[PDB]
Amino acid sequence: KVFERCELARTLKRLGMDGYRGISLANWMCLAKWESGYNTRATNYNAGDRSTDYGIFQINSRYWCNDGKTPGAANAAHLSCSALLQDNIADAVAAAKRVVRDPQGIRAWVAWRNRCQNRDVRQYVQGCGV
Repeated sequence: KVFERCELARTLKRLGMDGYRGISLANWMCLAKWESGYNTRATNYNAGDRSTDYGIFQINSRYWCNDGKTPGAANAAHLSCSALLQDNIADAVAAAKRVVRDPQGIRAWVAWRNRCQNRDVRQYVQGCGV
């Protein structure tokens, strides 16, 4: 599923993402936009380390979900990576919450530093009613 901007904003709010571990809704929106373009079936293979990023938040198979083919992998969020490719993003949200529970926080995603950090991110939730 490819979410529309405000539709995603409201969904994330309903799922308790606004202010989770000090992370504003606008930041989570900025993250989803650059990671997948709000696309829940997005997948990206990392040839260099043989891991794959899954779903709307591009969650990595080496630490957060299990896909069986990732060398020396772990499953911190305790989920099959398959769960992160559904249209319903509840499992992807629970996984993202788990990721930011580690000290790095939202900084765990390099895309967030490059495109979101220290920027005006209001534009991502403007007009959505959240």
